[PDB]
Amino acid sequence: HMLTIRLLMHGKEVGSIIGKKGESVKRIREESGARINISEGNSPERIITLTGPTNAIFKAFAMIIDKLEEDINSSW
DNA sequence: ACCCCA
Repeated sequence: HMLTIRLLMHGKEVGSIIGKKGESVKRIREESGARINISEGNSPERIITLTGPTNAIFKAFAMIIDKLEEDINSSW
């Protein structure tokens, strides 16, 4: 029933997930219940690790993709 | 674009 899932993301996408002052990722952690770790520093690729029961992981993933979708094509 | 918490 508990898993660890790792997402490989570009830095621009991590900016969208984390949000201003971390307000987005703090919301995703609190609402999903997943433990969510994001690798540090402005590297071209970043790793997001989701841990928890599979329903916590699924909700965190849904939130993350919904945030990326809202922010698609938003910076150039 | 957003940079969290460890």
